[PDB]
Amino acid sequence: EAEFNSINACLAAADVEFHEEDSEGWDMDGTAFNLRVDYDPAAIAIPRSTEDIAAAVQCGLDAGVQISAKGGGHSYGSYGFGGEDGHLMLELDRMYRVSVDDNNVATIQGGARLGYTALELLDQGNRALSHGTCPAVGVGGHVLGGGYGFATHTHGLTLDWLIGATVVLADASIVHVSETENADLFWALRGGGGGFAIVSEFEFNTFEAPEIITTYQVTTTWNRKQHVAGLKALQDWAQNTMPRELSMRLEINANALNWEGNFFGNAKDLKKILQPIMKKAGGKSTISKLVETDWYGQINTYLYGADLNITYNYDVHEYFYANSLTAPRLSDEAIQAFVDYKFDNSSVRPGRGWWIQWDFHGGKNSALAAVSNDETAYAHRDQLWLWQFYDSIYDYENNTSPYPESGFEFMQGFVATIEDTLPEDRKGKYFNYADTTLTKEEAQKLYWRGNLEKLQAIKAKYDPEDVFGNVVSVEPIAY
Ligand SMILES: *Cc1cc2c(nc3c(=O)[nH]c(=O)nc-3n2C[C@H](O)[C@H](O)[C@H](O)COP(=O)(O)OP(=O)(O)OC[C@H]2O[C@@H](n3cnc4c(N)ncnc43)[C@H](O)[C@@H]2O)c(*)c1C
Ligand SMILES: O=C1N[C@H](CO)[C@@H](O[C@@H]2O[C@H](CO)[C@@H](O)[C@H](O)[C@H]2O)[C@H](O)[C@H]1O
Ligand SMILES: *[C@@H]1O[C@H](CO)[C@@H](O)[C@H](O)[C@H]1NC(C)=O
Ligand SMILES: *[C@@H]1O[C@H](CO)[C@@H](O)[C@H](O)[C@H]1NC(C)=O
Ligand SMILES: [Zn+2]
Ligand SMILES: [Zn+2]
Ligand SMILES: [Zn+2]
Ligand SMILES: [Zn+2]
Repeated sequence: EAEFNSINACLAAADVEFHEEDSEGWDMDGTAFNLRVDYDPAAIAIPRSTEDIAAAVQCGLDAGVQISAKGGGHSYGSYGFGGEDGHLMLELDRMYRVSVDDNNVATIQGGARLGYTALELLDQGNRALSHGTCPAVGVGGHVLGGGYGFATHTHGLTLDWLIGATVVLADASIVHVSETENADLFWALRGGGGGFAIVSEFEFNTFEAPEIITTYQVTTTWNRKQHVAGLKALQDWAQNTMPRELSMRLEINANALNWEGNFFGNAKDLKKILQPIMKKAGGKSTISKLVETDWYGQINTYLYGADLNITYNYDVHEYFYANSLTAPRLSDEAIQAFVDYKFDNSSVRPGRGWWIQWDFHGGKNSALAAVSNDETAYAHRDQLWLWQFYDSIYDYENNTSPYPESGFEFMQGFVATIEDTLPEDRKGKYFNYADTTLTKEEAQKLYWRGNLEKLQAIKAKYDPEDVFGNVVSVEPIAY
């Protein structure tokens, strides 16, 4: 029944399942992954079809509230909730069908997650897609922001494999999009973030699961000076040497700096590639992981304790503050400042912890960079580096200090070490690694840089009344 909620009444009338605010379902779906930014929705609809989504949207329109689609709910700013209280939430994780046709084209429902998807792709023709490491991530938010992982240097972003989708617009209409149909909306869905439309189904091209993948890890024992020289070497290497079939990211925390990634080939060939750079980077390191496995194998190497096959029964949480950054080749000042920050400004109380992922994002041999900033809404094709900053409170149930009041300064200063040295137009951030301290105006310019204005015009055309907007999303502004 729809006691005390006019939206639930509307959904009920349209035969659309919902969660009453007094139910356990509300507890599960209504609580964000990042408890530091949990929000209270106006209602939660649970669509099972494209029609249910449109019906849910109409009800949102009737109520005069904004509507937020939630895929896997892994957004760092809880944008599946709209990034604030009061939105109608459309929990889509009950819509996770994955079907691969004879052309190796995969149809994936808007609420499917990476783990489940990867399993289906493997089971249905031994296919694969380029995506992140977390099995819980929703395919939806992932592809709308890009989709970065250990296959990006070789196969680009998750969105570079998107060829079409079935979506529901702000006015509840249902349309099809592709490079030849509503091409402007399609462009926007490929990197534009949330708020353009609600995707009921995605259409992906796929590549055959590689017969062999060699995962690896290099452990360094570098001091301050060695960190600087190492990164400089790694940088020249990333731009002029690093092979297409090799991905890499640096795991960085208070006491370590490790290189890790996947290689689409054999261990012997990989060792021949790693040795020269390890030497160029000044030695003081060794290979701590080197194993040949298969697609399924590489996937299960980066789960970090997470269940692999996740659908609609998900109740995992964390309490943290994240940040990100994209940038071109760095000068000695940036690298030197970054290192000094780790060595002199990264002390945290017990119960608190941090890490940074230094991603070999662009470069000459990166497939990601083989696509121009004009080809999709993704606007960082010209950036060599991508970073993720993660500040977390492990014992949040007992103590969250310095949060919610403060704490942001730590990672913000960390980002600043590199960002402050860049020309305004080159400063950027990755929407999938959202920084919640940004204003809608700051966020738009950083997440979409050069493509912002075009995205705003497209947004103006497809959602002029910003029905699907969240707190930092592209706004409806016509040229
Ligand atoms: C928690 C978590 C996040 C991760 C992880 N690993 C990642 C990785 O290896 N690479 C990445 O590139 N990103 C990783 N992320 C970061 C982000 O969590 C993801 O990239 C996605 O943004 C998360 O997607 P999802 O879980 O679906 O997020 P929601 O918060 O539900 O919504 C995000 C956002 O976009 C909209 N949206 C989602 N789904 C749809 C559909 N079907 N249609 C329209 N819009 C959709 C939301 O409304 C919102 O704006 C690893 C971990 C553990
Ligand atoms: O984008 C990402 N995001 C997630 C976080 O949302 C990262 O996970 C973390 O990766 C860390 C190691 O880099 C682990 O120690 C930690 O437990 C684990 O949760 C993951 O490695 C990375 O791919
Ligand atoms: C994943 O879960 C779904 C539904 O619970 C199930 O149908 C599927 O077989 C599972 N995948 C596995 C474990 O192969
Ligand atoms: C970092 O620490 C140094 C001393 O170790 C201090 O001088 C500096 O102000 C700190 N930087 C910031 C802005 O936190
Ligand atoms: Zn009731
Ligand atoms: Zn409420
Ligand atoms: Zn090669
Ligand atoms: Zn300077």
